Amino acid sequence: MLKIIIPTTMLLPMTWMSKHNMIWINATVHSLLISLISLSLLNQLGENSLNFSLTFFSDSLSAPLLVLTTWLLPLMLMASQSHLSKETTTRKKLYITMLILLQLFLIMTFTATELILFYILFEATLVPTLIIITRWGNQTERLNAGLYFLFYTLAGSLPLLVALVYIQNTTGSLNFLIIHYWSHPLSNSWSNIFMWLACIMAFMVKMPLYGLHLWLPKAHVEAPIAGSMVLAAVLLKLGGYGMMRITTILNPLTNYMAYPFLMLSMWGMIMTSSICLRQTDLKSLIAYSSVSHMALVIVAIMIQTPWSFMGATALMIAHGLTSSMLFCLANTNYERVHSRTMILARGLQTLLPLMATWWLVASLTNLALPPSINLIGELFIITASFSWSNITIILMGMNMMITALYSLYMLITTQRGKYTHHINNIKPSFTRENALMALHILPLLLLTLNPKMILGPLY
Amino acid sequence: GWVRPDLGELSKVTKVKTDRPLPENPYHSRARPEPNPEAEGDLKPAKHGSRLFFWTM
Ligand SMILES: CCCCCCCCCCCCCCCCC[C@@H](O)O[C@H](CO[C@H](O)CCCCCCCCCCCCCCC)COP(=O)(O)OCC[N+](C)(C)C
Ligand SMILES: CCCCCCCC/C=C\CCCCCCCC(=O)O[C@H](COC(=O)CCCCCCC/C=C/CCCCCCCC)COP(=O)(O)OCCN
Repeated sequence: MLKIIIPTTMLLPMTWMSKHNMIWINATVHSLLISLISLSLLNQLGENSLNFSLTFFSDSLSAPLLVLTTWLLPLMLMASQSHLSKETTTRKKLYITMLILLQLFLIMTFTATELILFYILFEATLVPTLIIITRWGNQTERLNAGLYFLFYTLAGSLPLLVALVYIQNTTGSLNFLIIHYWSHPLSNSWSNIFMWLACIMAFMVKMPLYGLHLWLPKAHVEAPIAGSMVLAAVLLKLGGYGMMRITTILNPLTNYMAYPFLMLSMWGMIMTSSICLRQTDLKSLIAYSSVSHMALVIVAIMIQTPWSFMGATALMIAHGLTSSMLFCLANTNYERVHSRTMILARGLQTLLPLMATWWLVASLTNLALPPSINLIGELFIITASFSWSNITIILMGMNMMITALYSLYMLITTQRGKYTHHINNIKPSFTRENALMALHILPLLLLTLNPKMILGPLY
Repeated sequence: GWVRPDLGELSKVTKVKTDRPLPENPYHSRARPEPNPEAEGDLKPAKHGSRLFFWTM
């Protein structure tokens, strides 16, 4: 696993010793090379895992997340090149350093074989994100946003640490392989109930679960574009990966401890979706759509069936790519208009046709049009939920309809109709933006050809 | 025919020849508790190192 970790670390001296005008070029080229190297992790077995050493191991659940993490960095660099033009060289290097440190922490977190190691890196991912949000954010709300993003997270994760050390004093190990092979049932007890809550709440708060999601709209609308990309595409999936890993020691308590969350998700996905129908901010709408998709992922993980896990993995990957693309499109509008209000810039299909095509493809993917992998994950989750209880279809069905509505709403308000008369500064789209959208959208349609790569270890 | 002892003579530490047996436990002490086992041997490296959380050394 060090063949990926060491070059990512070498990105830092390469960034700092680079010329003043060559930081973006070198960073982009070497990040793309690291992504190409990390592509080799996709060769997985139907057997246990790729146990490289005592410290790191890879799975068909970890491999797609690692590939997505390594692929997101060049896109973030391209997206950040524009609005950081008038910034001093040292601060640009600091920005790139924050992005590299985030990538390193994520890489290690996904492959860590120890629960405590996983916790440490899972928390280490907070500092770069907080600095990025509160330093290079634009509005004055960013400070408050950062505070929320911090304390919510910590409020969930401090109990987990306690539980973790408690577990290691009882079983004697926190290694995931030993934990899986030596699993024992959890008896119905108040102590076991609180241990379950401590092990679950930290991952619930970062999905985010409905009712614990208030930090996400603030953080995503106040972050810079690269921060929004990494928050929506990768940092949300940390909770899903953690819950997928930790549910092996929580049975059979999950059979009845999952009821409050399942409801909170199944109703919650409705509410957030309906919230998207009445929203005046593009980024806020995209963030709430992320909340709805992650509620579906929460349901999938709590159901605890093979089809549920396959659908959850596929949906996590698909949502990461789609939400990153949508945030990039919204930002490409914002850098022209400087408003972030949906109804200001209108009728943009007439002025920017290719960007309108990108908007259409992104909206179609978010709408879960078959055979996209978004729909593959959604349909597998829906089938598993139907087996769990035939009534669930109702709520699931409703969500589907609502989703389409707001997706097309966002497409119709910004792209169709008449152009705004007084807005005369809408320049032709640059090659950088078009390439960014193409590099977002081509991997999705390529992945629909080999879905087994993103279906997780239960395929 | 008595001769007065001189200076420094009555403060001498003398010796006494007695048939009284020497007491063996004048303090009436009980049996002293046995000491701790006092383990000893050759030092070997710790098995798998510190074994602290995720550290392999
Ligand atoms: C705010 C936004 C959302 C945040 C996330 C919310 C999710 C957290 C919800 C917690 C899950 C439920 C916790 C406990 C569930 C166990 C089942 C139990 O509560 O039901 C009955 C228990 O009866 C009563 O519930 C007893 C407890 C009553 C007092 C608890 C407070 C009730 C409402 C408090 C809600 C406050 C939540 C927010 C805190 C800040 C069952 O009867 P009994 O067979 O006897 O007990 C079985 C358990 N045994 C085997 C260990 C004995
Ligand atoms: C986003 C905000 C969320 C905040 C976190 C919510 C989760 C809270 C979970 C409980 C907190 C403490 C967890 C305990 C760590 C696990 C260790 C464990 O399970 O050991 C138990 C100990 O369990 C406890 O002691 C837990 C008691 C609770 C004390 C702290 C109360 C915290 C608040 C409780 C109510 C809120 C919980 C749900 C909140 C929902 C989200 C708001 C057994 O102890 P023993 O005595 O050794 O064994 C018994 C046989 N002799």
